[PDB]
Amino acid sequence: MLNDSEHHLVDVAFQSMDTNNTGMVSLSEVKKRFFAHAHPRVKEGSMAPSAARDTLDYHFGLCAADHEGSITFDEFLKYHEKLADEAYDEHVGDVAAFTEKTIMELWRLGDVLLPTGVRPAFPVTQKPAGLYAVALMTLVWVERFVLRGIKDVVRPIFARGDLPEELQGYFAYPEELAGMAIDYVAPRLSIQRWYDFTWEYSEGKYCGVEGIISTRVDLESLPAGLRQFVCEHVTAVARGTTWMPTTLTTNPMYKKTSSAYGCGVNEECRKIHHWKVKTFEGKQYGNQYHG
Amino acid sequence: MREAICIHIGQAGCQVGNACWELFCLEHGIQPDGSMPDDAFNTFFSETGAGKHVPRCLFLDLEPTVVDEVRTGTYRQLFNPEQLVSGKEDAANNYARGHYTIGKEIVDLALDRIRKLADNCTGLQGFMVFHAVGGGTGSGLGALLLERLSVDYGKKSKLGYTVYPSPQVSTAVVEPYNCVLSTHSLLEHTDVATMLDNEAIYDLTRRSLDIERPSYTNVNRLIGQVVSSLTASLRFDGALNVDLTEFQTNLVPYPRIHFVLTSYAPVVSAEKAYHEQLSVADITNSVFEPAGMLTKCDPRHGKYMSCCLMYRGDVVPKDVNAAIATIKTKRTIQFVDWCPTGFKCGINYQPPTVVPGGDLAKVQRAVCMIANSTAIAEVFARIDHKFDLMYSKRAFVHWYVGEGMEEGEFSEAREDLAALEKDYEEVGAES
Amino acid sequence: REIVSCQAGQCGNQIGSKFWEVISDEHGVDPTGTYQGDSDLQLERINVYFDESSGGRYVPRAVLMDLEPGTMDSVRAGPYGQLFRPDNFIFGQSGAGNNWAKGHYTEGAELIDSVLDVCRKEAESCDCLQGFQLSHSLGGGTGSGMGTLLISKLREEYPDRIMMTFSVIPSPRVSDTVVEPYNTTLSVHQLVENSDESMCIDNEALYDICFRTLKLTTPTFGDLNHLVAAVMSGVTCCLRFPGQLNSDLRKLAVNLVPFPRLHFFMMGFAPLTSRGSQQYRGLSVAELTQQMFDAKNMMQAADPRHGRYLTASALFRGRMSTKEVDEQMLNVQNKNSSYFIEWIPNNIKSSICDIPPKGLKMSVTFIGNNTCIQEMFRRVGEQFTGMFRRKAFLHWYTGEGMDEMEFTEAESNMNDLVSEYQQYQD
Amino acid sequence: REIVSCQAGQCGNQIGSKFWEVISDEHGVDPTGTYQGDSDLQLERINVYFDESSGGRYVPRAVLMDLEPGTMDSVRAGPYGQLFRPDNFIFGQSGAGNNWAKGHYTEGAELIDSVLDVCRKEAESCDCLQGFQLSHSLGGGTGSGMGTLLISKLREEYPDRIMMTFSVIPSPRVSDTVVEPYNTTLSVHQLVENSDESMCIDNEALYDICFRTLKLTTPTFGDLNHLVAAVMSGVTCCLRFPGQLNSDLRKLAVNLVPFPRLHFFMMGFAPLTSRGSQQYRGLSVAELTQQMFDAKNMMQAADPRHGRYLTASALFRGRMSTKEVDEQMLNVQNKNSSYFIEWIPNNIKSSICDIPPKGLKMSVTFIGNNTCIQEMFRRVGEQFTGMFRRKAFLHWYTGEGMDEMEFTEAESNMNDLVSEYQQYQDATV
Amino acid sequence: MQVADARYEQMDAAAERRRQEAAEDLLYAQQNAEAQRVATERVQRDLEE
Ligand SMILES: Nc1nc2c(ncn2[C@@H]2O[C@H](COP(=O)(O)OP(=O)(O)OP(=O)(O)O)[C@@H](O)[C@H]2O)c(=O)[nH]1
Ligand SMILES: Nc1nc2c(ncn2[C@@H]2O[C@H](COP(=O)(O)OP(=O)(O)O)[C@@H](O)[C@H]2O)c(=O)[nH]1
Ligand SMILES: Nc1nc2c(ncn2[C@@H]2O[C@H](COP(=O)(O)OP(=O)(O)O)[C@@H](O)[C@H]2O)c(=O)[nH]1
Ligand SMILES: [Mg+2]
Repeated sequence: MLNDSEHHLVDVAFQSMDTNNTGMVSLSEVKKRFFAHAHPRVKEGSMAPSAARDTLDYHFGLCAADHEGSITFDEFLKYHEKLADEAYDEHVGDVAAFTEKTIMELWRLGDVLLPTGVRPAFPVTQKPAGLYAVALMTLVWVERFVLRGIKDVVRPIFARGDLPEELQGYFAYPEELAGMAIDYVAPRLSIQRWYDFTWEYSEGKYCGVEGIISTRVDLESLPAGLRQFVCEHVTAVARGTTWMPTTLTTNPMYKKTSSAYGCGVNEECRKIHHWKVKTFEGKQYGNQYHG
Repeated sequence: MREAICIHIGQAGCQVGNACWELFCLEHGIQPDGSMPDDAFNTFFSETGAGKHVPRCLFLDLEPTVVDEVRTGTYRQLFNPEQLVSGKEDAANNYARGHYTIGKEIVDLALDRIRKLADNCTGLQGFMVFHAVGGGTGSGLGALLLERLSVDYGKKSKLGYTVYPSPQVSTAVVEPYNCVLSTHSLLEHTDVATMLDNEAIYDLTRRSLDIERPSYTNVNRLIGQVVSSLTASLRFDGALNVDLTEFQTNLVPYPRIHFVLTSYAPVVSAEKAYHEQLSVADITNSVFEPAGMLTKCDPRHGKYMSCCLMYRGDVVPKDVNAAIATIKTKRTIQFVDWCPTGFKCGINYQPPTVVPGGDLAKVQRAVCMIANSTAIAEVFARIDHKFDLMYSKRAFVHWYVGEGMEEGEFSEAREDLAALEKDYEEVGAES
Repeated sequence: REIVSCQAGQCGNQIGSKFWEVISDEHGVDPTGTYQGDSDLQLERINVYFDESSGGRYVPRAVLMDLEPGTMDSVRAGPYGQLFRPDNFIFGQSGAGNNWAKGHYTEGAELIDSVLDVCRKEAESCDCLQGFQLSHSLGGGTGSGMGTLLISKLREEYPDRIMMTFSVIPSPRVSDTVVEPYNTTLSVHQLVENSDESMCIDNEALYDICFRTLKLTTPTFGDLNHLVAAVMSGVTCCLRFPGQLNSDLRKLAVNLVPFPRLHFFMMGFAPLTSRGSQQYRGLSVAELTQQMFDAKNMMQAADPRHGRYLTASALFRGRMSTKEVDEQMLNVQNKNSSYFIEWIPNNIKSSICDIPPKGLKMSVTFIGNNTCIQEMFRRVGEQFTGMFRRKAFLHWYTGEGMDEMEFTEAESNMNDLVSEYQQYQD
Repeated sequence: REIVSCQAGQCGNQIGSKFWEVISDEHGVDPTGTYQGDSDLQLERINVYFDESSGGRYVPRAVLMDLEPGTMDSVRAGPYGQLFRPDNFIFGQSGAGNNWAKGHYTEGAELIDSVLDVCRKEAESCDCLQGFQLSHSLGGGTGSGMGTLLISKLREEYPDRIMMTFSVIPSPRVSDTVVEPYNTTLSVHQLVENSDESMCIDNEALYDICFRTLKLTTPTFGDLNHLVAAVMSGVTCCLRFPGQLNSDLRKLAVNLVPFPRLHFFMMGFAPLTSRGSQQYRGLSVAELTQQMFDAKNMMQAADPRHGRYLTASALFRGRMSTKEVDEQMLNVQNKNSSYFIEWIPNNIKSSICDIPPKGLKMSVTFIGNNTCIQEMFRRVGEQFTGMFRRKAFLHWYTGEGMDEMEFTEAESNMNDLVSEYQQYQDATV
Repeated sequence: MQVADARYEQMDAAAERRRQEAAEDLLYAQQNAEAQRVATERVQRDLEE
C-alpha cells in the first residue's frame, strides 16, 4: 500500500505524462516515458529493459483494451501498489526509500536537469570529487526530440550548481547518459585548447566559467542553442564576463613517482633565503645559517 | 674551489642523484629554476654570471627514460642540456654489454663532459659516483668510467655510493653476476665504496620514520641526507672541518680495505620527534646500534676498524668526547686491537634541513657514521655464495659471453672477491 | 626503443586488432589516428608503436598477414581498422587451406618478399628498432607457417633484434582442427631457433578465465583477444611509460632465460575480477600477488603446480610502494620454495611502471618460464605420434613442398626441448 | 588478532548468518557494508572479523559451505547477505544426502580444495590470525562430514592457531532425522582429536530457553539462532573491545582444558528474560550469576547437577565493579563445592569487558567444562549401538567408501572420551 | 624550540599529504565502481541482443 510520498510521486508522474489533464494516458506514451533502465532487475543485470517494457504490456494490456488503448490514474495507482508490495521482497534495508527511488527513476521524476533530462549521479550543489572531478563528461543537447552529444570534451573543473537551471542539462557524465538513447557527433581534430562557457544574466554583464569546452567540438555541429553560450577565451576577455572560480584537478593516473620529489621546494627555498639573509644582517638568533 | 663532481650512473644512480640534488638545492636556497630568490654553493653548483647555478653533476644512463624524466620534471631550468647524457639502448641487466659493447660508444663523450666539468672547477676535491652494482648499465658503465677516471685523473679521490644486492630482496636474477663482476672495478679503481642496500633502509624507514609503505623515494632521501652530512664540512663552517682526503686518510688503513658501511641518526618522524630528547649521546648510541645501520651488516658480528663521524647542528666537542668515551666503555661493540684511537669526528654548526615531501623530522643535531669494520666480510661472503649457485650450472652465462666477455672473467672476479674476503678476515686477526 | 608489430593468420589478425585497440585507448588515439590524450605522458613514448607522418598522423608500425583476403574486410569493418597504413596489408589471393606447408613453402615464400620489403621499410623508419612483435596461432595454416617463416627470415636479417612471439597453442578441449599437431610441431621447431621470447597463450585457459574469473555468461572471442591484448601491453608498458624500476623486451629476457633453448613463457594477468566481486575487492599489491601465482588464473592449460618455476618476471603498473612488491615476491619464494629451483636464487624479477592501465589503480603482467610448459608439448607430440604411426593427412603438406623428414627433425627438436624442461624440473 | 569463521551445512549457514547479523549490529556495519557506528571503539578492533576493501566495504572473513546451493541462495537473499564476499560462497551441485560418508569422502572431498584455497586466502592475508571458528550441525551430512574435513586440513596447515567448533548436537526429543547417531558418532571422534575447543549446542535446550525463559509462543530457527549468535559474540567480546580484565580464545582454552581431550564445554548466556518480565528484574551481577549457573539457562541439555564442574569461564560484558564479579564466583565455589572439583582451587576464571551488548547495560557468557557433557554422548551412543548392532543404514555409508572398521574405531574413541569424563567425575584426591 | 616550531608545520604538511591520499583512495573506489558499471552495461547490451 502506497503512503503519501509514493502517492504524490505517482500522481505527479500521471499528471506530467497526461499533458491534457484528461485522466486518459496512451500506452505508447507509457513506453516512451518508461525508463526501463531504472528497473532494479535491469540494474542488477538479470533483466532486459525491453523485457521491462513487455511486462508493462502484460500489466496494462487488459485495462488498455477496456479503456480503448488508454490508462486511468486509478489503474496506474493499482500498478504502483503492486510494485510497492513487490518491493518488500527485495533485499534493501529501507523498503520505503527504495520505493520512492524506483518510482522516480522509472518515471523520470525528481531533480532532473531541464535542458536534456539527465539525472545527476551526485547532487548538483556539491563540488565534484574523484572520477566526477577527473573524467571528462559528454556535451549533450536536444534537437527536434533526440538527444545528441559529443564525448569527452568537457573538463570536470566546475560545479554544475553555479549554472543557470536552463543550462545544466547540456553537461552530463556517461554515468548519467547510461540507459538513454544518445546520438553522437564525431569531434573535429584540433589542437588542445578549451573554450569557455558564458551566459548573460543582465544587460551588459555576463557570468561564466573559463575553458571547459574542448576545441574538438564542431561549432557548426553545435546547435544554435549552445553556440550563443560557447565562446573563445579572447572573445570572453574582450566581452568582460565574470568568471566563476573553478578548481584545477590534476590527473593522478599519470602522476610520476618522481613528481613527488619536488613538492614544496619553492616555499621552503623562500623560507631558507629569508633565514640566510636574516643571518647575514645578524638579526637571526639561535639557528643560524653558516656559510 | 672545494668542488666535488657528482656522477649518477644507471637508473638507481639517477634517482639517488635526483634526491641528492633536490636536498642540496633546498640546503643552499637555490630555486628549481636555478636562481636564488657567500660562496658556499661552489662545491656543488658551478657559479655563473647570469645568476644561475648549474649543478656539478653528470647524469649518465644508457637508456633514456630517466634522463628524459629529468628533462621533463621541475628541474629543467636547473639541469644543463648537457651533463644529462642519454643513451640509445640499455645494457639491460648485462654487465658484459654495459662494460664492453654499448659502453665504449658513450664513455668517450662521458669523459669529454667530465673534462669540461673539471676544467670549470678549480679546486675539485674529488668525484662522487652513485650507482647500483646490480643493474646492467649501472655496474658495467660505472666500472668502465671508473677505469677511465683512474687512468686519467691519477690519484684523485673517488667516493662511490653503491646499492649492492640485499640479502633477500633482489630485483634481478643476474644481479649476483653483475655484483661479482663489478667488484673488481669497485676494489681497484674505486677509492672508497659505500654499501647502500635496500632492505636495511626499508626496515629503518618502517621502524623509525613509521612508514608502512616505504618506496625508493625514502631510500633516496636518506642517501641524500648521508651524502649531505658527508659534504657539509666542505660546504659550511664547523668546529672540526674535515675534507675528502681528511676522512679518506682517517678511514682507509689499507689500499684494499676501503669498502665502508654507513648509518644515520636521528632517523625519526615528526610526530615521535618531540617526545624524545635528541642528545649527542643518544644519537651516538642510536648510530652504533645495528638498528640505525643503512646496511644489512651487523657490526656486532665483527670488529670495528675505523669510524668517521659527521656531526651537524648544536653538537659541542665536550659532548662529542663524552659520547665517544661512553662508546669505548660500552661492551656490545669492540674495536680492532691494532687501531686504538679508531675515531674521527668532524663537527659542524649547520643543522640538517628536511625536504618538504619527505618523512624525516627536523632535528637540532644529527650524526652520520662511515665505518670500516671487519663485519663487512659478511655481505661479500653472502654475495659470492649467491653467485656460485648460478655459476656452478652455467646459467645466464651465455648472455654475458655473447656480449664480448670471456667465461674466465667470471672466475677471475670470483677469485678477486675471494681474496677480498680473505684479507677482510686477515686484517681483523689478533696480533 | 621502437617495437615493430607483425601479425599473421586470422587469429593473429584479430589478436593484433584488439591489441591496437587497447594500445590506442591507452595512448589516447581515436580510430582516425588523431591524439585526444589528456596527459603529456601519453606522447613522450608514442614512437614505440605509432609512427608520425608529415601531417602529424600516428599510424601503427603494424603488418597484417593472411592468405585469406576475407578477414581484411572484417578488419575494415572493425572499429579501429582505419588506423593502419594500406600498404602494410599483405594478403594472398588463395586461401591457406589450414596448411603449414602452404603457408611456408608455396605461397608464403612468394608473399614474404613483399612482407620483408614492408618490414625493412618500417625498420628503417624506426630511429633505433628494439625488436619485432609477431602474433600468430600454431594450429592454423597461414598463422603457423608464414609466421614462423617470417620469424626465420627476420632472425637471419636482424641478429641482435628481439623476436617476441605470441603463439596460440591449440588444446585438446578447444581442438578445432585435425592438423593441429602437424602445425604446432612444424612451428615450434622454427620458434626454438629463431625466437628470443616465444611466449604462448592457450584458448582453453582463456575460456577458463572468462568463465570462472571474469564470470562471463556468453563470452565471444572479443573477451579472449582483450585478455591477450591487455597482457601483451604489459611487456612494453615500461618502455612506453616511465617506471620507478622498469625494463624492456630483453631486460626481461636476460633475467627470464637461463639457457638459450629454454625460452618459452607462460602468461598471467592481474587484477581480473568479475562483475559481482568488483566492489568486494580491495586493490593492493598483495591482492595482485594473490592472483598472479594462482595456477587457475594463468593463461595456459598447464598447471604450474605440476612444475617448478625456473624464472619469472612481474611487470607491475601503477603507483605502488616498492617495499610491498619486493616483500611479496621474496616471501612467495620463501613460503613456496618447493616450486622454485634452488640453484637460481630469487627466481622472480620485479619491475615497476608508474602509469597504470586505464581504469585500474594497479595491474601486473606475469612472465613465467615454468618447467610445466612441457605438458602442452607432450600432448602435441602424443597426438602426432598417434597420427603419424599411420601417416595420415601428411599428403597435403608433402604435395606443397614438404619433405617428410623435415618434420621428424622438428619432432626431435621438440623432444630435446621437453628433455631439457623435464631435466630442470626433476 | 583476526578470526576466520567457517560455516557448514544449512544449520551452520543459518547460525552463522544470524551471528554475522549480530556482529555487524555490534560493530556498526550496514548491509551495504558501510560503517555507521557512533563510537570509535567499534572501528578500533573491527579487523578481528571484517576486512576492509578499497571503498570502505567491510567484508566478513566468512567461508560459507554447503553441498546444496539452496542454502547459499537463502544466505545471499538474507538481509545481511550482501555483506559476504561472493567468492567465499563454495557449493556443490548435489547435496550430501544426510550422509557423513558423502560429506567427507565422495562429494565434499572433490570440493574441499577450493575451500582450503579460500581459507588460505583469508587467513594468511591477516596480520596475525587468532584462529578459526567453525559452525555446523553434527547430525547433518555436509555440516558434519565435510566440516570435519575442514578441521582435519586446517590442523595440518595451521597447527598453532586456535580452533573453535560450534556443533549443534542432536537430541532424541527433537530428532528430526534418523541417521543422527551415525553422523554424530563419526564426527565426535574427529572433533575430539584436533579441535582446541568444541563448544556444543542442543536444539532441545534452545527450545526450552525460548519457551520458558523468553516466553516465546512460536519460536523459529531465527529465534533459536539468536542465543547462539549472542554467545558467539560474547566469546570474542574481550577480543573486540577493551575491558578491566582482558581475555582471548587461548586464555579460554588454557583455563578450560586441563587435559587435551576434555574440551567439550557448556554454554550459558545472561541476561535472558521475557519482554513481559524484562522490566520486573533487578539486573545486576548477582542475578547474572544466578542465571548463568541456572541449569535451564544452558542451551545444551544436560543438567549440571548430575555432574561436577571441571572449570568455568565467566566472560562478563559491562561497565561494572570487579569486587562483586569476583566475590560472586568465590561464593558460588564456597557453597556449591559439592558441584565443583576439589583439586582445582577456584574452578572459575572470570574476565571483564567494558562494552556490553547493544541494548543491554551488562551481560555475561558462560563456558562450562563439566562432567555432564558426556550424558549426551552416552544417550546418542546407545542409539548408535542399537543401529550398528543390526547393521542398519550402513549400506549407504559402505557404498561410498567406508566400512565397519572405521565405525568401530569411532565408537571406541567416543567411549574413551566418555570414560575420561566419567573418571574425573568420580575422581578422588 | 625553533626545531619543534618547524616540526609543527612539517606535521601540517604531512596531514595535507594524508588527506590528498584519502581523496586518491576515494577516486580509486569510484573507478572500481565505474568498471562495475561498464560490465553491467555490457551484460545489459547482450541481454537486449
Ligand atoms: N637506493 C636505491 N636503489 C635503487 C633505486 N632504483 C633501483 N635501485 C636498485 O637497483 C637495482 C635494479 O637495477 P638498476 O640499478 O635499477 O638498473 P641500472 O643500474 O639502471 O642498469 P640496467 O638494469 O641495465 O638498466 C635494484 O635491485 C635496486 O636495489 C633507487 O631509486 N634507490
Ligand atoms: N584467442 C583467440 N583465439 C583464436 C581467435 N581466432 C581463432 N582462434 C583460435 O585459432 C584456431 C584457428 O586458427 P585460424 O584462425 O584458422 O589460424 P589461420 O588458419 O592461420 O588463419 C582456433 O582453434 C581458435 O581456437 C581469436 O580471435 N582469439
Ligand atoms: N540451531 C539451529 N539448528 C538448526 C538450524 N537448521 C537446522 N538445524 C538443526 O540441524 C539438524 C539437521 O542438520 P542438517 O541441516 O541436515 O545439516 P546439513 O546437512 O549439514 O545442512 C536438525 O536436527 C536441526 O535441528 C538452525 O538454523 N539453527
Ligand atoms: Mg635502467
